[PDB]
Amino acid sequence: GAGGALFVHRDTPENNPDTPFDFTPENYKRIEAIVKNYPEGHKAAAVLPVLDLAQRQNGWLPISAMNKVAEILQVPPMRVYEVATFYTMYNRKPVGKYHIQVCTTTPCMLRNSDSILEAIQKKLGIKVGETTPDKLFTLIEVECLGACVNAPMVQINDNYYEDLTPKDIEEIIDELKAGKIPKPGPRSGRFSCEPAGGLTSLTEPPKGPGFGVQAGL
Amino acid sequence: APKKTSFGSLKDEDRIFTNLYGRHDWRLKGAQSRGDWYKTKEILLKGPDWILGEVKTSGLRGRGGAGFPTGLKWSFMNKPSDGRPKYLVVNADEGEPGTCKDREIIRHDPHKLVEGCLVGGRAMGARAAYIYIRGEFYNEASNLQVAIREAYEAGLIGKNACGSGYDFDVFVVRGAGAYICGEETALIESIEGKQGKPRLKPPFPADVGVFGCPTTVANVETVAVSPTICRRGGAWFASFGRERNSGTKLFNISGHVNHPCTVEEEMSVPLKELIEKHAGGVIGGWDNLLAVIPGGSSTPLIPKSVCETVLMDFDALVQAQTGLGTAAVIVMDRSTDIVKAIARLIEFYKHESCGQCTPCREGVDWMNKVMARFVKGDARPAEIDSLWEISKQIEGHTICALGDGAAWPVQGLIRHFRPELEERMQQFALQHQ
Amino acid sequence: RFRGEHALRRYPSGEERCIACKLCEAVCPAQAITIEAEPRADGSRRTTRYDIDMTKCIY
Amino acid sequence: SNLIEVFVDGQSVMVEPGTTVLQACEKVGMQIPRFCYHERLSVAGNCRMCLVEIEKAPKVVAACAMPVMKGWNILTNSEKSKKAREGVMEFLLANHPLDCPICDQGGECDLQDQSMMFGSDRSRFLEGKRAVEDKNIGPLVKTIMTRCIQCTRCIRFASEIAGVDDLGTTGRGNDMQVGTYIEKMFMSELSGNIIDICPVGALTSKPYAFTARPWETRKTESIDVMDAVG
Amino acid sequence: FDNSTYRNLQHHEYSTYTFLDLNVELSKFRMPQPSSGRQSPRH
Ligand SMILES: NC(=O)C1=CN([C@@H]2O[C@H](COP(=O)(O)OP(=O)(O)OC[C@H]3O[C@@H](n4cnc5c(N)ncnc54)[C@H](O)[C@@H]3O)[C@@H](O)[C@H]2O)C=CC1
Ligand SMILES: Cc1cc2nc3c(=O)[nH]c(=O)nc-3n(C[C@H](O)[C@H](O)[C@H](O)COP(=O)(O)O)c2cc1C
Ligand code: SF4
Ligand code: SF4
Ligand code: SF4
Ligand code: SF4
Ligand code: FES
Ligand code: FES
Ligand SMILES: [Mg+2]
Repeated sequence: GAGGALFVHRDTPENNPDTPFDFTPENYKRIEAIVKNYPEGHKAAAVLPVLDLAQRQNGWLPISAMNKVAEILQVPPMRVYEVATFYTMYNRKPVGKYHIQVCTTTPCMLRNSDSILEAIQKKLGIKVGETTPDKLFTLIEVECLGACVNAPMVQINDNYYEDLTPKDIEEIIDELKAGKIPKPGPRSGRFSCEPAGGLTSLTEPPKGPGFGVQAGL
Repeated sequence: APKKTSFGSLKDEDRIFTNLYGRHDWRLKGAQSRGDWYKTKEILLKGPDWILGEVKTSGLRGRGGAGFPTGLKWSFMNKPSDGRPKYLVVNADEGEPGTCKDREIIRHDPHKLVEGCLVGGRAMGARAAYIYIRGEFYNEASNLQVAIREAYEAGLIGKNACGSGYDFDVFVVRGAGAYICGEETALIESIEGKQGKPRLKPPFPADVGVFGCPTTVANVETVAVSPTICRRGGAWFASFGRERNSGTKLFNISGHVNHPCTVEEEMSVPLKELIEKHAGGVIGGWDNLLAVIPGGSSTPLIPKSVCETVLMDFDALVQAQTGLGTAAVIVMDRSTDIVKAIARLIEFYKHESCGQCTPCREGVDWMNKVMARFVKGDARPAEIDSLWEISKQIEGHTICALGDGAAWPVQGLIRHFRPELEERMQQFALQHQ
Repeated sequence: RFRGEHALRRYPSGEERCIACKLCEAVCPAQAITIEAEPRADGSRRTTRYDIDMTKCIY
Repeated sequence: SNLIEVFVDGQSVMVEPGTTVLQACEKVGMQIPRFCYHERLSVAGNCRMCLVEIEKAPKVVAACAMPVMKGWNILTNSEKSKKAREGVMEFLLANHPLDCPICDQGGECDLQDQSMMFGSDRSRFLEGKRAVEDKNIGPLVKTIMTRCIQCTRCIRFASEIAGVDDLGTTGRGNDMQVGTYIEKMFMSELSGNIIDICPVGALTSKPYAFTARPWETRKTESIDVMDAVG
Repeated sequence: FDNSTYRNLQHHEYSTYTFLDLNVELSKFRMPQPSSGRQSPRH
């Protein structure tokens, strides 16, 4: 429905142009490598990755980070603001340690993603789009994540957890807040996009380099 | 017996993506074991004209979803140089709901994609390849980068790729959560550091593309099948499927099926055979089927009566008023609220519209509100016709095809399930005086 | 429906209804209406002059 | 020489290569409806009000951005063109605020006039309207962004003519907004011109507010003496 | 030979900077970039 997030920035004690932000020397080396991937006359093309890098260092993107990215790449700050507000993966507000994203589009909705959403809500005691008091977990609804075959699915900190049941997501949350790393992927003895039982295709061993190459080649 | 008339059963020896399920090593050693990077030097030295001719005689059509003939599109870039560099852009955004094929291609055999990038760049005379991978596919992008690193150390790409004397680079660029960035021009704009807003055509990318240079945007499946087509010949690829519907295809069957999965199958396989053979059949039996969306959210849905004999290719699905799209089959059984499903798709399109042009930006939101009211039943039957007209005012009037992809699902729902909407409005009126 | 002496009306809060659009001035067949307006102290769009010549008006 | 022959409603016109459909139409005295196209700005093509039918072609083209081709017959007053205009006007007016009596643009509004000349005479929009918050860009340009139609004329003028990149769009979809994303004054020696280029009452003159209507004013054509440009 | 196990477990050991570290490593394998003749479109 409604987005709920504003696209106007108002200066705040913890979000203002004087908020401290600076890349680390290692991140500066990574930025240099990023910029070296584009033609010499087009350095603005590096806006999308470098901005992402800033978030990967900070967790979110204060207005100071956008200003720093604009200064580094010699791009006007309004262009960086445009990019930061256009793309939904950019966090213009602090989020929890683990960002939980539940796909609710029709393919996942058909396989009961509502049960996963309700189980997460009950386990964490927070509404969608709200961050726990502890701040480790943040929950939001996302569109199709490209894993509709393994549905219902969840993305936590660029990790995919698939074939979820309420118990599966409860255990994932329990071992996430216990300091452990859950195994990403499906949770039905499947571990890929193959059929759940039988392996109807690709059972014979694959063949070698020159199996069916044409003549005169 | 020439001119086969029944399709839908090809054995493993004729399958291109032999590591679809990730049961073998995705690294360089496994790829070479399965026939990847074999005799690429000879193919490169055959020249761009030979490669373009093989792609043309193969009958390969764009696997992104539009089905444009690939040979002609790639030969659009066969002009003499004018000073600007030439580029190949591989589309790996994968935003269409129901579609999961390119993720498996990227993560389980990225070397096929890299070799296809090299072959396509040679055919187009491109200096380098840019792969625009979806920002949410972090592990897949990392696997692709590892494969690219292995190819770079093996001499298969870079300075003097193989022993052909051809210089070629591959770069991976990640998006940040935008479905519209799957459109080729919006993808180019996102690469250049701008918002993912499509640009008008003409000019086409072959004339003015990324950085204002000639470029070709191709789907990852289209790029990845090309080296196999070159090695085995265009005739072998054209032997499968009907005329003008050649080759094999990846299918993602999801929704109300016993075993949702991703498979590789001949093109013109009937939908019922595919569903009951690879997906374990519809949940509750074939008689429990209500509707099928055959080619992703942008294609109109078809009722069970049409799915009994329809074939899974471009022409047959066009004659069924539904299109093939990305070959992402979404199955809805008789327990499905079809209105709620279509309204959820319209909500997805409302959240994915880039907002550039008036018809999409305003009308998609308008149809979202109308469908939300349709779900409850607040509306009156006349509004249905109004909704139809509204969709007609969006389709064919926008910059890009996202407006069409939002207009078509409501058109299908109205075409095939109008009595459901009417009876919902009747029940709402009778319940609320 | 009887048309008689003119009057300017208010909202129930006491605020004037007139917002100085000058549609009445534009449509008046006798050019009997003269309007001048400016932003009020609170930023409202209100008139500083609203004159009707009743010896020009045709009612 | 290099001139090519096109047709506007069957009337032959000779045009230079690179001429758009809109300019070819203009040559025979036909003005195509527009909202985002300005002949001194970069071509945008987003408003979609300039859609026209080419004979024997199933898809309408954007006249402001599409070069003409040899032998093309532009149909400016066909059923397809008029239906496209009505649909685009309906989409433009769906979320527009009912502000004409309090809007300074009233009486000299391109939205009003093109709705009168090319749109429908009634509405079938049965939902609620969007409302966006206002922006402060200085004491010269008054801003009421609920009236904005997202033609991006002001952004293109600021970047191209004035050399100031302070204006842009934030968000996307129905929520996309024109502004600066921060409290910042768009202060330039040519800033006030964005009042003129803005086709609606989204941008207006602050000193001029509420004082006059366009049909009242008497126009005297004269010269400026504040500098030596004349 | 066997089709038993799963061969894509390595992505279990991927950290927040893996992609950019790989980009840094590949930086030395590229060819010199073409130039438009300017430092920027505003130069
Ligand atoms: N793979 C995915 O995740 C998604 C796929 N889609 C599919 O995208 C399809 C529509 O996309 P479009 O690009 O708008 O279709 P299109 O027909 O306009 O273009 C398809 C390709 O053909 C080229 N082309 C077409 N006509 C040309 C010409 N006259 N000259 C030179 N090149 C030409 C274009 O450059 C383009 O690359 C839809 O059918 C949809 O199924 C949509 C969303 C997501
Ligand atoms: C809104 C929209 C989103 C799209 N997203 C993708 C995508 O994610 N991946 C893709 O391969 N094509 C996508 N396409 C279709 C592209 O135009 C297509 O990739 C491009 O034409 C490549 O052509 P090909 O299929 O011949 O390789 C999208 C099209 C539209 C209109
Ligand atoms: S149709 Fe929608 S997504 Fe495409 S350019 Fe127009 S507003 Fe943007
Ligand atoms: S100016 Fe005239 S028409 Fe306009 S609000 Fe005031 S009284 Fe009414
Ligand atoms: S901009 Fe034009 S249409 Fe909109 S309120 Fe003002 S006068 Fe009316
Ligand atoms: S403020 Fe005016 S000129 Fe600027 S985009 Fe909106 S309508 Fe166009
Ligand atoms: S619908 Fe959920 S991943 Fe695509
Ligand atoms: S005037 Fe051509 S699209 Fe706006
Ligand atoms: Mg104005």
